[PDB]
Amino acid sequence: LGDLYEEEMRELRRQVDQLTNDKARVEVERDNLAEDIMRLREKLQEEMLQREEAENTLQSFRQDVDNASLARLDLERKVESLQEEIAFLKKLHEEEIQELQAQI
Amino acid sequence: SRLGDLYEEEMRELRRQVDQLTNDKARVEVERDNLAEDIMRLREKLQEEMLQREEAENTLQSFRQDVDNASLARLDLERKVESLQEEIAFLKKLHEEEIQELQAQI
Repeated sequence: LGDLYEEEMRELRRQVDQLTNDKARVEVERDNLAEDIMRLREKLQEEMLQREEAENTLQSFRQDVDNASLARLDLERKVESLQEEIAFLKKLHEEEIQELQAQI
Repeated sequence: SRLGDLYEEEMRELRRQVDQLTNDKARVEVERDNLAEDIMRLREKLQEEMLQREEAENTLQSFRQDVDNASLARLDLERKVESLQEEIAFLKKLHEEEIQELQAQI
């Protein structure tokens, strides 16, 4: 009867209400994750700039470390060189004077 | 004697909402899913940048130490180069005088 219409409409008004509360529920979830995603992308755009700057500094600083290391080697050698010269002087001085006990 | 018309209109407007809502909601679910996904992918990226960056800062702090240890060792060597240059000149002078002491022996 007129009953089928009321029953087919009881059914529909029910679905529309389910779906309406669900579309509501899911909209809230999305609105939420959309905030998180914004907070995050920023915190990350941030870290990127720090990480990058950090690596850049470390790039031209490797040069400085190399150069300081070599400057210290260039001296460790200048010194060793002076020592071989002094070690020779003495071999020579010492000799250059035995050659005057002959010819006293 | 028509009641079909009493409902035909109110009914087609419900069965239409049901279809709209269904579509509307299905689309909000894709976005919401995408978000969950994007967030997770961002977080993994975050850890990876923090990691990389802490590695660059640690490495550069070690290099700072290195450079500071070379400086103190350079000043040292520069002195020991001076001292050795003086010891050579002195060594020489002493010897020249010592062979000049052996000149009176003629």
